Amino acid sequence: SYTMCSGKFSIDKEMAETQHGTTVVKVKYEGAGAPCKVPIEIRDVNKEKVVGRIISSTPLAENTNSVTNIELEPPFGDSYIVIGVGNSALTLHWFRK
Amino acid sequence: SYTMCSGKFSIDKEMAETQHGTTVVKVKYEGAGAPCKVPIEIRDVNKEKVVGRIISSTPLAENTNSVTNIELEPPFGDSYIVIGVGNSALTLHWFRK
Repeated sequence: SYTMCSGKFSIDKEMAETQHGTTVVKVKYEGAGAPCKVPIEIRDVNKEKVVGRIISSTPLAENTNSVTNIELEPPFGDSYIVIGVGNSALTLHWFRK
Repeated sequence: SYTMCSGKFSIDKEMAETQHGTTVVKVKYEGAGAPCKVPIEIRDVNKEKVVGRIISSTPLAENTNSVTNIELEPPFGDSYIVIGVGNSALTLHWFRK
């Protein structure tokens, strides 16, 4: 249906907590082959994948220069959010008490 | 850790059944940014993501042109293995009697 985006993402709005438990971040897609899927991995303190943690519906870069809203529910402890692929990828961090 | 590849993959040796209950494939990475983790998704007949079926510990492409070996446990029935990102990602069908 869609494959995962090859290209670069930049941060459009800095990650912030919502009124509910949640975290939101906005990214802008700079690459090609859109529409395509935003690659998102959430990892724990060890290097491990955490599933089921993504609130936003199946998240997509519609176009080059489109903007995607990603809402997550980070797990307890330290977590890292990896957006995109390659050297270009953005690696984010969150702490939940 | 390493990020997922961004580059193109080709098929070094097509997927084949094992003596045990698995298949194996070799893919060659023609992209840059290695070392990088081979992006692998296993999907079902409904094209839905199926989890827990990658046998090999997280497959890597060490270098450009490096060849790789992936051992997977395909679901019974029709399944689809998507390797890589973007327009250039390989899509593979397997059928398990």
